Amino acid sequence: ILELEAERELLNPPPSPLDKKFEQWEEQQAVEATLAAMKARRS
Amino acid sequence: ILELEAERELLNPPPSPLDKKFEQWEEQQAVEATLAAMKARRS
Amino acid sequence: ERKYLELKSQKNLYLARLKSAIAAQKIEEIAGNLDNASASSLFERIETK
Amino acid sequence: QEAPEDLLERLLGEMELELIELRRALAQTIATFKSTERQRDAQQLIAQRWYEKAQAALDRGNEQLAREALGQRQSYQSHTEALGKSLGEQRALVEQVRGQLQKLERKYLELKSQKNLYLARLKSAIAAQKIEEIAGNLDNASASSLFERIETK
Amino acid sequence: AALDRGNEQLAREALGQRQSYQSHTEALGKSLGEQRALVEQVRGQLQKL
Amino acid sequence: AALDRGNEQLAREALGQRQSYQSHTEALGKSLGEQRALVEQVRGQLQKL
Repeated sequence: ILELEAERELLNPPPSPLDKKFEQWEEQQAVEATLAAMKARRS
Repeated sequence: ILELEAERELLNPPPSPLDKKFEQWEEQQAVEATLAAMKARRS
Repeated sequence: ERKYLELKSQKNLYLARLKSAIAAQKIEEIAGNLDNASASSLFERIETK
Repeated sequence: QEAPEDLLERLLGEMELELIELRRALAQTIATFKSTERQRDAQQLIAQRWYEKAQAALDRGNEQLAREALGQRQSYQSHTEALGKSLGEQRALVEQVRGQLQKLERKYLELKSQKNLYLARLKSAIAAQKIEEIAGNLDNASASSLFERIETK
Repeated sequence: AALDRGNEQLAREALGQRQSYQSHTEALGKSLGEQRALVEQVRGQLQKL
Repeated sequence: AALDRGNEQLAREALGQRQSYQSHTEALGKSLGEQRALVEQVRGQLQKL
Protein backbone atom coordinates (compact mmCIF):
# COMPACT_ATOMS: atom_id res chain seq x y z
CA ILE A 1 0.00 0.00 0.00
CA LEU A 2 3.03 2.28 0.30
CA GLU A 3 4.01 1.18 -3.20
CA LEU A 4 0.50 2.33 -4.15
CA GLU A 5 1.45 5.80 -2.92
CA ALA A 6 4.25 5.65 -5.49
CA GLU A 7 1.63 4.86 -8.13
CA ARG A 8 0.34 8.32 -7.25
CA GLU A 9 3.84 9.74 -7.76
CA LEU A 10 3.88 8.42 -11.33
CA LEU A 11 0.24 9.40 -11.84
CA ASN A 12 1.29 12.97 -11.16
CA PRO A 13 4.33 14.17 -13.12
CA PRO A 14 7.12 12.28 -11.37
CA PRO A 15 10.60 13.73 -10.89
CA SER A 16 11.66 12.86 -14.41
CA PRO A 17 15.27 13.86 -15.11
CA LEU A 18 14.67 16.41 -17.86
CA ASP A 19 11.58 17.84 -16.16
CA LYS A 20 13.45 18.28 -12.89
CA LYS A 21 16.59 19.18 -14.82
CA PHE A 22 14.48 21.71 -16.73
CA GLU A 23 12.86 22.85 -13.49
CA GLN A 24 16.31 22.90 -11.89
CA TRP A 25 17.79 24.68 -14.90
CA GLU A 26 14.69 26.87 -14.85
CA GLU A 27 15.57 27.73 -11.26
CA GLN A 28 19.03 28.64 -12.53
CA GLN A 29 17.31 30.67 -15.23
CA ALA A 30 15.05 32.28 -12.63
CA VAL A 31 17.81 32.99 -10.10
CA GLU A 32 20.47 33.95 -12.65
CA ALA A 33 18.16 36.21 -14.65
CA THR A 34 16.78 37.78 -11.47
CA LEU A 35 20.31 38.03 -10.05
CA ALA A 36 21.16 40.72 -12.60
CA ALA A 37 17.77 42.42 -12.24
CA MET A 38 18.38 43.70 -8.71
CA LYS A 39 22.08 44.30 -9.38
CA ALA A 40 21.21 46.66 -12.24
CA ARG A 41 18.44 48.81 -10.75
CA ARG A 42 20.54 49.78 -7.73
CA SER A 43 23.39 50.89 -10.00
CA ILE B 1 2.66 15.52 24.63
CA LEU B 2 5.78 17.62 25.13
CA GLU B 3 6.90 16.50 21.68
CA LEU B 4 3.52 17.84 20.54
CA GLU B 5 4.58 21.25 21.86
CA ALA B 6 7.51 20.97 19.45
CA GLU B 7 5.01 20.33 16.66
CA ARG B 8 3.86 23.85 17.49
CA GLU B 9 7.46 25.09 17.20
CA LEU B 10 7.64 23.79 13.63
CA LEU B 11 4.09 24.96 12.91
CA ASN B 12 5.29 28.46 13.68
CA PRO B 13 8.49 29.52 11.91
CA PRO B 14 11.07 27.47 13.81
CA PRO B 15 14.58 28.73 14.51
CA SER B 16 15.81 27.83 11.04
CA PRO B 17 19.50 28.64 10.57
CA LEU B 18 19.19 31.23 7.81
CA ASP B 19 16.09 32.82 9.34
CA LYS B 20 17.78 33.14 12.72
CA LYS B 21 21.07 33.88 10.98
CA PHE B 22 19.22 36.53 8.98
CA GLU B 23 17.48 37.73 12.13
CA GLN B 24 20.82 37.59 13.93
CA TRP B 25 22.56 39.30 11.02
CA GLU B 26 19.59 41.66 10.92
CA GLU B 27 20.30 42.45 14.56
CA GLN B 28 23.88 43.18 13.50
CA GLN B 29 22.42 45.32 10.72
CA ALA B 30 20.10 47.03 13.21
CA VAL B 31 22.74 47.57 15.89
CA GLU B 32 25.60 48.41 13.52
CA ALA B 33 23.53 50.80 11.41
CA THR B 34 22.05 52.43 14.52
CA LEU B 35 25.49 52.48 16.14
CA ALA B 36 26.64 55.13 13.67
CA ALA B 37 23.32 57.01 13.84
CA MET B 38 23.79 58.24 17.41
CA LYS B 39 27.55 58.64 16.98
CA ALA B 40 26.97 61.06 14.08
CA ARG B 41 24.24 63.34 15.43
CA ARG B 42 26.21 64.18 18.58
CA SER B 43 29.24 65.15 16.49
CA GLU C 1 18.88 -8.20 25.98
CA ARG C 2 20.26 -5.92 23.26
CA LYS C 3 17.92 -7.53 20.73
CA TYR C 4 14.74 -6.80 22.69
CA LEU C 5 15.48 -3.14 23.40
CA GLU C 6 16.32 -2.67 19.72
CA LEU C 7 13.36 -4.90 18.84
CA LYS C 8 10.98 -2.78 20.93
CA SER C 9 12.54 0.48 19.75
CA GLN C 10 12.13 -0.49 16.10
CA LYS C 11 8.61 -1.79 16.73
CA ASN C 12 7.54 1.66 17.89
CA LEU C 13 9.32 3.18 14.90
CA TYR C 14 7.80 0.40 12.80
CA LEU C 15 4.32 1.23 14.07
CA ALA C 16 5.16 4.92 13.70
CA ARG C 17 5.69 4.31 9.99
CA LEU C 18 2.54 2.16 10.01
CA LYS C 19 0.59 5.13 11.34
CA SER C 20 2.16 7.15 8.53
CA ALA C 21 1.04 4.36 6.19
CA ILE C 22 -2.54 4.71 7.45
CA ALA C 23 -2.38 8.39 6.55
CA ALA C 24 -1.15 7.33 3.12
CA GLN C 25 -4.16 5.00 3.23
CA LYS C 26 -6.46 7.75 4.50
CA ILE C 27 -5.39 10.30 1.87
CA GLU C 28 -6.86 7.69 -0.48
CA GLU C 29 -10.27 8.11 1.15
CA ILE C 30 -10.19 11.82 0.29
CA ALA C 31 -8.85 10.74 -3.08
CA GLY C 32 -12.01 8.68 -2.88
CA ASN C 33 -13.71 11.99 -2.18
CA LEU C 34 -11.87 13.21 -5.27
CA ASP C 35 -13.83 10.44 -6.97
CA ASN C 36 -16.85 12.03 -5.32
CA ALA C 37 -15.27 15.20 -6.69
CA SER C 38 -15.23 13.32 -9.99
CA ALA C 39 -18.84 12.49 -9.15
CA SER C 40 -18.91 16.19 -8.34
CA SER C 41 -17.46 16.60 -11.81
CA LEU C 42 -20.35 14.31 -12.75
CA PHE C 43 -22.92 16.80 -11.46
CA GLU C 44 -20.55 19.60 -12.33
CA ARG C 45 -21.46 18.52 -15.86
CA ILE C 46 -25.18 18.52 -15.06
CA GLU C 47 -24.40 21.88 -13.48
CA THR C 48 -22.87 22.68 -16.86
CA LYS C 49 -25.93 21.09 -18.49
CA GLN D 1 -29.92 7.33 -5.94
CA GLU D 2 -28.81 9.12 -2.80
CA ALA D 3 -27.96 12.70 -3.73
CA PRO D 4 -24.19 12.42 -4.27
CA GLU D 5 -23.97 16.12 -3.39
CA ASP D 6 -24.51 15.36 0.30
CA LEU D 7 -21.69 12.83 0.08
CA LEU D 8 -19.28 15.63 -0.85
CA GLU D 9 -20.14 17.48 2.36
CA ARG D 10 -20.42 14.36 4.51
CA LEU D 11 -17.29 12.73 3.08
CA LEU D 12 -15.00 15.76 3.29
CA GLY D 13 -16.20 16.27 6.86
CA GLU D 14 -14.55 12.98 7.80
CA MET D 15 -11.13 14.22 6.64
CA GLU D 16 -11.05 16.39 9.77
CA LEU D 17 -10.65 13.23 11.86
CA GLU D 18 -8.36 11.84 9.15
CA LEU D 19 -5.45 14.15 8.32
CA ILE D 20 -5.12 15.08 11.99
CA GLU D 21 -4.37 11.40 12.55
CA LEU D 22 -1.53 11.72 10.05
CA ARG D 23 -0.63 14.97 11.79
CA ARG D 24 -0.65 12.98 15.04
CA ALA D 25 0.69 9.79 13.46
CA LEU D 26 3.72 11.46 11.88
CA ALA D 27 4.44 13.01 15.28
CA GLN D 28 5.53 9.58 16.50
CA THR D 29 7.98 9.40 13.61
CA ILE D 30 9.50 12.60 14.96
CA ALA D 31 9.35 11.62 18.63
CA THR D 32 11.20 8.40 17.86
CA PHE D 33 13.80 10.16 15.72
CA LYS D 34 14.66 12.92 18.19
CA SER D 35 14.35 10.48 21.07
CA THR D 36 17.00 8.55 19.17
CA GLU D 37 18.86 11.84 18.75
CA ARG D 38 19.16 12.28 22.51
CA GLN D 39 20.12 8.63 22.88
CA ARG D 40 22.97 9.26 20.46
CA ASP D 41 23.71 12.46 22.38
CA ALA D 42 24.00 10.18 25.40
CA GLN D 43 25.97 7.59 23.42
CA GLN D 44 28.39 10.22 22.13
CA LEU D 45 28.41 11.68 25.64
CA ILE D 46 29.59 8.41 27.19
CA ALA D 47 31.81 7.87 24.16
CA GLN D 48 33.05 11.38 24.85
CA ARG D 49 33.30 10.37 28.51
CA TRP D 50 35.45 7.43 27.42
CA TYR D 51 37.69 9.93 25.63
CA GLU D 52 37.86 11.87 28.89
CA LYS D 53 38.93 8.55 30.39
CA ALA D 54 41.38 8.04 27.52
CA GLN D 55 42.19 11.76 27.60
CA ALA D 56 44.09 11.42 30.89
CA ALA D 57 44.75 7.68 30.53
CA LEU D 58 48.05 8.19 28.70
CA ASP D 59 49.14 10.96 31.08
CA ARG D 60 52.05 10.10 33.40
CA GLY D 61 53.17 7.28 31.10
CA ASN D 62 50.22 4.88 31.28
CA GLU D 63 49.83 3.54 27.75
CA GLN D 64 47.59 0.53 28.42
CA LEU D 65 44.86 2.63 30.03
CA ALA D 66 44.48 4.76 26.90
CA ARG D 67 44.69 1.71 24.62
CA GLU D 68 41.87 0.03 26.53
CA ALA D 69 40.01 3.30 27.05
CA LEU D 70 39.98 3.97 23.31
CA GLY D 71 39.15 0.37 22.44
CA GLN D 72 36.13 0.84 24.68
CA ARG D 73 35.17 4.17 23.11
CA GLN D 74 35.23 2.65 19.63
CA SER D 75 32.66 0.11 20.80
CA TYR D 76 30.54 2.95 22.18
CA GLN D 77 31.33 5.13 19.18
CA SER D 78 30.15 2.17 17.13
CA HIS D 79 26.90 2.44 19.08
CA THR D 80 27.06 6.21 18.62
CA GLU D 81 27.92 5.70 14.95
CA ALA D 82 24.98 3.32 14.47
CA LEU D 83 22.52 5.79 15.99
CA GLY D 84 23.80 8.57 13.75
CA LYS D 85 23.42 6.38 10.69
CA SER D 86 19.92 5.44 11.82
CA LEU D 87 19.23 9.08 12.66
CA GLY D 88 20.57 10.22 9.30
CA GLU D 89 18.34 7.61 7.68
CA GLN D 90 15.35 8.88 9.64
CA ARG D 91 16.16 12.48 8.68
CA ALA D 92 15.23 11.83 5.05
CA LEU D 93 12.08 9.79 5.75
CA VAL D 94 10.71 12.25 8.31
CA GLU D 95 11.46 15.09 5.90
CA GLN D 96 9.74 13.09 3.16
CA VAL D 97 6.46 11.99 4.73
CA ARG D 98 6.27 15.40 6.38
CA GLY D 99 6.55 16.86 2.89
CA GLN D 100 3.82 14.41 1.91
CA LEU D 101 1.59 15.45 4.82
CA GLN D 102 2.22 19.04 3.77
CA LYS D 103 0.96 18.19 0.29
CA LEU D 104 -1.70 15.86 1.69
CA GLU D 105 -2.74 18.98 3.59
CA ARG D 106 -2.58 21.32 0.59
CA LYS D 107 -5.01 19.08 -1.29
CA TYR D 108 -7.74 19.21 1.37
CA LEU D 109 -7.71 22.98 1.84
CA GLU D 110 -7.87 23.38 -1.93
CA LEU D 111 -10.37 20.51 -2.05
CA LYS D 112 -12.61 22.18 0.52
CA SER D 113 -12.16 25.62 -1.03
CA GLN D 114 -13.17 24.35 -4.47
CA LYS D 115 -16.05 22.35 -2.99
CA ASN D 116 -17.60 25.55 -1.65
CA LEU D 117 -16.95 27.22 -4.99
CA TYR D 118 -18.23 24.04 -6.63
CA LEU D 119 -21.42 24.17 -4.57
CA ALA D 120 -21.56 27.92 -5.17
CA ARG D 121 -21.78 27.20 -8.90
CA LEU D 122 -24.25 24.42 -8.10
CA LYS D 123 -26.48 26.96 -6.37
CA SER D 124 -26.11 29.09 -9.50
CA ALA D 125 -27.06 25.98 -11.47
CA ILE D 126 -30.23 25.61 -9.39
CA ALA D 127 -31.14 29.17 -10.34
CA ALA D 128 -30.52 28.18 -13.95
CA GLN D 129 -32.81 25.26 -13.11
CA LYS D 130 -35.32 27.52 -11.35
CA ILE D 131 -35.51 30.06 -14.19
CA GLU D 132 -36.84 27.04 -16.08
CA GLU D 133 -39.78 26.80 -13.69
CA ILE D 134 -40.76 30.37 -14.58
CA ALA D 135 -40.02 29.40 -18.16
CA GLY D 136 -42.49 26.71 -17.19
CA ASN D 137 -44.70 29.60 -16.14
CA LEU D 138 -43.95 31.00 -19.59
CA ASP D 139 -45.56 27.76 -20.74
CA ASN D 140 -48.40 28.75 -18.43
CA ALA D 141 -47.96 32.09 -20.17
CA SER D 142 -48.25 30.05 -23.36
CA ALA D 143 -51.27 28.51 -21.67
CA SER D 144 -52.00 32.14 -20.91
CA SER D 145 -51.53 32.64 -24.63
CA LEU D 146 -53.96 29.71 -24.83
CA PHE D 147 -56.65 31.65 -22.98
CA GLU D 148 -55.26 34.84 -24.43
CA ARG D 149 -56.69 33.36 -27.62
CA ILE D 150 -60.02 32.59 -25.95
CA GLU D 151 -59.69 36.14 -24.63
CA THR D 152 -59.21 37.03 -28.30
CA LYS D 153 -62.11 34.70 -29.13
CA ALA E 1 17.83 44.19 2.11
CA ALA E 2 19.18 40.65 1.62
CA LEU E 3 21.76 41.74 -0.95
CA ASP E 4 22.75 44.81 1.08
CA ARG E 5 26.24 44.71 2.64
CA GLY E 6 27.38 42.06 0.15
CA ASN E 7 25.15 39.10 1.05
CA GLU E 8 24.25 37.52 -2.28
CA GLN E 9 22.93 34.15 -1.07
CA LEU E 10 20.26 35.72 1.13
CA ALA E 11 18.71 37.54 -1.83
CA ARG E 12 19.04 34.48 -4.07
CA GLU E 13 17.18 32.35 -1.53
CA ALA E 14 14.83 35.18 -0.59
CA LEU E 15 13.78 35.61 -4.22
CA GLY E 16 13.57 31.88 -4.84
CA GLN E 17 11.13 31.83 -1.94
CA ARG E 18 9.13 34.79 -3.25
CA GLN E 19 8.70 33.12 -6.64
CA SER E 20 7.09 30.17 -4.86
CA TYR E 21 4.79 32.58 -3.02
CA GLN E 22 4.36 34.70 -6.14
CA SER E 23 3.40 31.44 -7.83
CA HIS E 24 0.72 31.14 -5.16
CA THR E 25 -0.06 34.82 -5.66
CA GLU E 26 0.01 34.29 -9.43
CA ALA E 27 -2.36 31.33 -9.18
CA LEU E 28 -4.88 33.31 -7.12
CA GLY E 29 -4.79 36.17 -9.61
CA LYS E 30 -5.39 33.77 -12.48
CA SER E 31 -8.24 32.18 -10.53
CA LEU E 32 -9.49 35.64 -9.57
CA GLY E 33 -9.25 36.84 -13.16
CA GLU E 34 -11.18 33.73 -14.19
CA GLN E 35 -13.83 34.46 -11.56
CA ARG E 36 -14.07 38.08 -12.71
CA ALA E 37 -15.67 37.05 -16.01
CA LEU E 38 -18.04 34.43 -14.56
CA VAL E 39 -19.27 36.69 -11.76
CA GLU E 40 -19.74 39.49 -14.29
CA GLN E 41 -21.58 37.02 -16.52
CA VAL E 42 -24.08 35.34 -14.20
CA ARG E 43 -24.62 38.73 -12.57
CA GLY E 44 -25.49 40.01 -16.03
CA GLN E 45 -27.78 37.00 -16.31
CA LEU E 46 -29.43 37.71 -12.96
CA GLN E 47 -29.86 41.28 -14.15
CA LYS E 48 -31.69 39.99 -17.22
CA LEU E 49 -33.37 37.24 -15.20
CA ALA F 1 22.63 58.68 28.19
CA ALA F 2 23.82 55.09 27.75
CA LEU F 3 26.60 56.05 25.34
CA ASP F 4 27.63 59.04 27.46
CA ARG F 5 31.01 58.76 29.21
CA GLY F 6 32.16 56.07 26.77
CA ASN F 7 29.72 53.22 27.51
CA GLU F 8 28.94 51.71 24.12
CA GLN F 9 27.38 48.41 25.22
CA LEU F 10 24.67 50.10 27.28
CA ALA F 11 23.39 52.02 24.25
CA ARG F 12 23.69 48.96 22.00
CA GLU F 13 21.57 46.92 24.41
CA ALA F 14 19.32 49.87 25.24
CA LEU F 15 18.51 50.37 21.56
CA GLY F 16 18.15 46.66 20.89
CA GLN F 17 15.53 46.72 23.64
CA ARG F 18 13.78 49.80 22.24
CA GLN F 19 13.46 48.16 18.82
CA SER F 20 11.60 45.30 20.47
CA TYR F 21 9.32 47.81 22.19
CA GLN F 22 9.19 49.97 19.07
CA SER F 23 8.16 46.78 17.30
CA HIS F 24 5.31 46.60 19.81
CA THR F 25 4.76 50.33 19.30
CA GLU F 26 5.02 49.82 15.54
CA ALA F 27 2.49 46.98 15.62
CA LEU F 28 -0.03 49.08 17.55
CA GLY F 29 0.35 51.95 15.09
CA LYS F 30 -0.21 49.60 12.17
CA SER F 31 -3.25 48.15 13.93
CA LEU F 32 -4.37 51.67 14.85
CA GLY F 33 -3.86 52.87 11.29
CA GLU F 34 -5.88 49.88 10.13
CA GLN F 35 -8.64 50.73 12.60
CA ARG F 36 -8.62 54.37 11.47
CA ALA F 37 -10.07 53.44 8.08
CA LEU F 38 -12.66 50.95 9.36
CA VAL F 39 -13.93 53.25 12.10
CA GLU F 40 -14.11 56.09 9.57
CA GLN F 41 -15.94 53.73 7.21
CA VAL F 42 -18.65 52.17 9.37
CA ARG F 43 -19.11 55.58 11.00
CA GLY F 44 -19.71 56.92 7.51
CA GLN F 45 -22.13 54.03 7.07
CA LEU F 46 -23.93 54.81 10.32
CA GLN F 47 -24.11 58.41 9.14
CA LYS F 48 -25.81 57.23 5.96
CA LEU F 49 -27.76 54.56 7.85
